[PDB]
Amino acid sequence: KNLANEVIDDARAREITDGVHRVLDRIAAAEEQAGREAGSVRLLAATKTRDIGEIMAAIDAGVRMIGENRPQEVTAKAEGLARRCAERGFSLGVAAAEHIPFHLIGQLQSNKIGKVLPVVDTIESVDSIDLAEKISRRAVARGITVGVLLEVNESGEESKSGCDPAHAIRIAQKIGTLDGIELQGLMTIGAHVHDETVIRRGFSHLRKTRDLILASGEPGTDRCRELSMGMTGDMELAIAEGSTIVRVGTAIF
Repeated sequence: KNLANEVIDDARAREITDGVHRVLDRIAAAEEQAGREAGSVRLLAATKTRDIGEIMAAIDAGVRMIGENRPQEVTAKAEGLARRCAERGFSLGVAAAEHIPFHLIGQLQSNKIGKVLPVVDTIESVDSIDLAEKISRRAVARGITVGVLLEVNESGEESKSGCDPAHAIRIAQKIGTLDGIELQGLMTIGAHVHDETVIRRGFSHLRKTRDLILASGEPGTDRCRELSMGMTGDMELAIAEGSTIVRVGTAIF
């Protein structure tokens, strides 16, 4: 599939538009149920495997934040996406134009960091002090600061991605001391299970962890405010537990 394709047919554009609208309505309904103020939750469209035409249909329908999984897709679509967003009056990733964050939400192989620093403003998949240091070295050398979210494993399965939940605070504080990076919150893929008590426990843990990091007042931790959690199948629960960013793919595309 040519991800650089910029034009889709009318029916496809309608599907994506309705998808975005349905998701936005679900987010609003979820905020209402959880007694949270409107706008508390931001929608990030997970754009993996979608082409430029598809992604822009989503942005035109109301999406104001996107996240790619693979650096190769970032490189393939970055130029066209930036141009299309600019024409629509938006700035994308990295004067009164609204800014649309461009995040990397998939795992980042070390030798691919340089591929995403010129485009993404936030790397949501930082799962270790080691990775954070590698990103720091490269950001400093480039003369920039990139946002990062500490990815925590809330699946209960050691084999999954993300840092050890018990070590999250310690790792976050260390990340806060690194130059070239700005800790903007936490992220989790959650648990791919049908047990809502397990799902809720993980989101709750992420929220509490976020709260403790902010409370620490340690260097570079005052902006650790986001909670990127919840996707198509569990966004209602994520929002009930405090999510500030939901990552949606299927419900949209």
